[PDB]
Amino acid sequence: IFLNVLEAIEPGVVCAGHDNNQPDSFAALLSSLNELGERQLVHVVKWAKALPGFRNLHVDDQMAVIQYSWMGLMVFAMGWRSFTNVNSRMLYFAPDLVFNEYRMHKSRMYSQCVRMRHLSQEFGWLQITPQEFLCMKALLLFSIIPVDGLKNQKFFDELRMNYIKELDRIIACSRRFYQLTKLLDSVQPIARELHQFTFDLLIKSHMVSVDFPEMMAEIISVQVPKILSGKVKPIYFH
Ligand SMILES: C[C@](O)(COc1ccc(F)cc1)C(=O)Nc1ccc([N+](=O)[O-])c(C(F)(F)F)c1
Repeated sequence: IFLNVLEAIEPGVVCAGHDNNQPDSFAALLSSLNELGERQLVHVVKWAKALPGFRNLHVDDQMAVIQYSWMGLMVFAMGWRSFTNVNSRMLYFAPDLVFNEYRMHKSRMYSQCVRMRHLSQEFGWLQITPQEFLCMKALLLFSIIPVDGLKNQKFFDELRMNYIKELDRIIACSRRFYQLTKLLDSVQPIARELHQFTFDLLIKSHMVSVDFPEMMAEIISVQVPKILSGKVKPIYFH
């Protein structure tokens, strides 16, 4: 039942709308990454709200958890698409936004990109199954919380425990749980580097001709700094 649901709500293909017939430029690549990010967020929200037990969470906690986990969720799913679509040869942000090393360099996010390429390869090396991937991704949504707590922390703790239990069931074991939780933890540092980069970019966006969508700018200026300043932190297994 649980896996049937995860499979049923998994988002379909999302395109960036990037002009690939134009020579690569920092400004156009980032504007497409921003637009793609916002298009994906629409889907992440619909996906999250359809998750088993997600409605149990307080209304305000639902929005917060989605906004904080947004980057991580995208990173994890992008790594999977890279592995399944191009065997980690490139980063498959979208069918019309595929990064080769040249674009990784031109985007000024080279180190983060190489770490995501390594993540992509890990899916292959660890032989992650589509079902482990689905459960792990859902678990990522419940892996970052505020130090001062959510409106209903207890409901959040129960839900996270339940998702961990589902992972146990998919696995069923110890060595595998170790491998998967280590892989999950590796997502956070990458999301952090992307958050930092994105934060710095928005602050100087007017200096590099980068276009930030309304909702994204609000989230980067209101939520992301809570993560960067240590007020909101990820939950690591290790
Ligand atoms: C630069 C940026 O547009 C910033 O997007 C944000 C995403 C979340 C957030 F809280 C703040 C900004 C970005 O990283 N976009 C992006 C778009 C798509 C994907 N993707 O499809 O996986 C990613 C990725 F997760 F890879 F890094 C990143």
